[PDB]
Amino acid sequence: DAVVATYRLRDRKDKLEARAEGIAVGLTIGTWTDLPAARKSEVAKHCGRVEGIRVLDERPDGDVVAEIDIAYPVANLNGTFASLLVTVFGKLSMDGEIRLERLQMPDELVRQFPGPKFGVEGVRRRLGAYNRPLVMSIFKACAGLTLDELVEAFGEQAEGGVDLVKDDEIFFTEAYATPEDRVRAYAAKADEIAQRTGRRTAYAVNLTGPVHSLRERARRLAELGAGALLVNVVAYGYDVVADLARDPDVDVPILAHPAVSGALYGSPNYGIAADIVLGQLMRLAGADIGIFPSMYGSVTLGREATDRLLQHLRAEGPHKPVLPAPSAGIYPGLVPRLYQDFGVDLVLNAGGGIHGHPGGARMGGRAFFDAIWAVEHGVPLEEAAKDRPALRQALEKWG
Amino acid sequence: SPRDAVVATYRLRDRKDKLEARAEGIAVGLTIGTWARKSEVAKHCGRVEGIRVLDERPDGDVVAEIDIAYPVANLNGTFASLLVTVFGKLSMDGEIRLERLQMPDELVRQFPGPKFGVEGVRRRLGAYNRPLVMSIFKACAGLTLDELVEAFGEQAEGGVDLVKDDEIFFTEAYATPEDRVRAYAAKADEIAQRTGRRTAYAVNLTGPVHSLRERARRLAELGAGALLVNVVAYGYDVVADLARDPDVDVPILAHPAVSGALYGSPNYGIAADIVLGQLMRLAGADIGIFPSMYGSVTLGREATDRLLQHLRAEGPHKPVLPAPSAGIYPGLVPRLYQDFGVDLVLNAGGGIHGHPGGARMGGRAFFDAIWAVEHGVPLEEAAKDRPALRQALEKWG
Ligand SMILES: [Ca+2]
Ligand SMILES: [Ca+2]
Ligand SMILES: [Ca+2]
Ligand SMILES: [Ca+2]
Ligand SMILES: [Cl-]
Repeated sequence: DAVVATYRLRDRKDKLEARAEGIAVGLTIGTWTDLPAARKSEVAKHCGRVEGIRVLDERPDGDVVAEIDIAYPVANLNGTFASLLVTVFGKLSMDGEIRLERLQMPDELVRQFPGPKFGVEGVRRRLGAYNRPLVMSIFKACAGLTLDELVEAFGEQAEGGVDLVKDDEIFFTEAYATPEDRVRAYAAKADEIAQRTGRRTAYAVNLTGPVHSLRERARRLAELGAGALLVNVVAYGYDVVADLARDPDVDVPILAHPAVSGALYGSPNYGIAADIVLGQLMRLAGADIGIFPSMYGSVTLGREATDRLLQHLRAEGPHKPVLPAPSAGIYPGLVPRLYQDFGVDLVLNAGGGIHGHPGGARMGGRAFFDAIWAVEHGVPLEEAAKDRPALRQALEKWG
Repeated sequence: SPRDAVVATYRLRDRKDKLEARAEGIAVGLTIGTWARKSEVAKHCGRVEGIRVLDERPDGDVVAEIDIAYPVANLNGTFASLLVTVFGKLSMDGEIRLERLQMPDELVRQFPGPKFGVEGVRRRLGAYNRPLVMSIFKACAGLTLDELVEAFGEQAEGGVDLVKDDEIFFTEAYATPEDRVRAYAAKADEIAQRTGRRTAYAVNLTGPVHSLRERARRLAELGAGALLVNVVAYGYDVVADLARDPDVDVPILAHPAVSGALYGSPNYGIAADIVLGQLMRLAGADIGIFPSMYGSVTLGREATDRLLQHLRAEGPHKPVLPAPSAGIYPGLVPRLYQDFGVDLVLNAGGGIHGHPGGARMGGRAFFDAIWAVEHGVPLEEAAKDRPALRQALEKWG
């Protein structure tokens, strides 16, 4: 009947027991009150409890690193990320060297959050893409460009057959092309291009502006034919995103971008674990596709967090599963490894992989489809690339 | 700091010879992405405005600061555009920390700022020329409305300016926020004919985002003295809408909950003065709660001085009242006067409820300490005719 949080913290050994008891009482009932007999027993049900204390290491300076588990009765929450976060890591987040490592959430509480509107199966159905990883391209340049220039850049990507093209997450200025004008325009270009490719390439548009008009804008963008909404979830807040995922009129998948999240998880000894920030919380908030740093870029999340992250996105539960879109180091040569890591339920999140291709974005996209083909037919890339110049060039530049 | 750009300073670790390349790539990559149309788009391109080496490692690494200028033209007036730009993708690039933002007035004015500020809060409460005294509920979840009314009464009987919900008070099963405000307002008026002061009530503002503004208005109209807001948990833009709304005609009290997850580490995240100072004033906090220098864990001297400066520096927006927390007891009041001057909220939890004579005397002991300071009489001397202050000195010194 409670959320059980696990914290990693540094302190002195003989303080651990009192510090844990103070947390369990102070962050639930606050303190015991001079009430009559019946009232105490009733109030007791709102009180937290210490579930476990585990010393991980003893330092020569006398400090210990320990894990503490605290149970917070669900009856004190109100079904929002605010209530959850302020309770489990609100004031506690400031208490020196301490980090939230795990949240075990009871079914009753999980079900008060919306979860993905579409999930894996609904994204596939919307885009008509089955039995293969999806391919996504990212705009190399946005700010400063005219709508016409933007359209051409969209066309180049779509001519490579990609399933999805996303705005760069930094695209905020509406001086040259408003989000609504971009959705309309890229729709038409996509229609033209599908006549050669056989696929209408979808557009993930950055969801931006003031909170109070965000849900109405999300609705308009859906109505205008957006393929997905790109949302900087952590910048806006999880509850903000939750309302979007819950609203039936926001009839479009959410593409969760991790911007700002590293400020929470980057440190090994402070903050909140990356699998919670980018995994657990994202699925609850309603991301249909989740972008997170891959194990193949310069800076990873590390093995352990990355596995826990994926399991958060995929674990059997009351909400739909989320498509992982791991970022950085994504090239056609990595495709077979990516099949092994994630299976077919995967978004190939390409950026430099598309635009860095010697033959242009068009070729950059074809390359990924060539590797997808090779895998599906048990053909080695190097072998497949004998008949496919796109893959050939991609194998040349990046291995 | 350029008139046309926000300049962010980052502390980071990298190879020495890599700094220029990394800085240049940031400047371009986070503004235009990549390259006679040039001079047109050049207006949106960022630039490197400083590279400073702080410490050389034997592993060939350096700790350094880099300053990047981000054209204001690329932003849209929201915290989301600001944060995602200066520390979105960048926040995940290993050991790097956002240390400073120098923002032009043209950008600052895109944000609401405090509706009341220091001067507005004093006029609303009618409390001038002295620190304000604020008490926090010691227990909330699971008590009944009547038990909660009695609790509020005890704190108000001490004559305090302000009583705030505990920031963890979410459950509405026993007493709704609407119900508490109605009942506490009625209690405060009963007590004011004995204390001569109508103790205001800062209520925890809670619930889904889509109905928060409507609720803020209702609570203001019902007579809340202020709204307690877990700003970091909800998001700064959520809170900016509150500060901009004329019908949310009550002060905002910013609680720092969740903030430590951003600033706690020395080598990652965002500096505490930015999170709890610079950003709070822009978002519209009238009173800002942050860890004092007198509890177990502080922000450190330097951060604290920077934070207080963000709250007070003359600029487009009104100044914010500081409410330093932890270790706040009557015995500390002279020191707090020296550090903060009279524009200060004395933010007591344990200092009030932990008093030997209960909540009434706890608050009374704080006004005793204020009297002693105002008159240049040492607390030890003032306690001779002031039992509430005497008992506080006995317990905490
Ligand atoms: Ca649902
Ligand atoms: Ca990007
Ligand atoms: Ca204003
Ligand atoms: Ca509190
Ligand atoms: Cl650290």
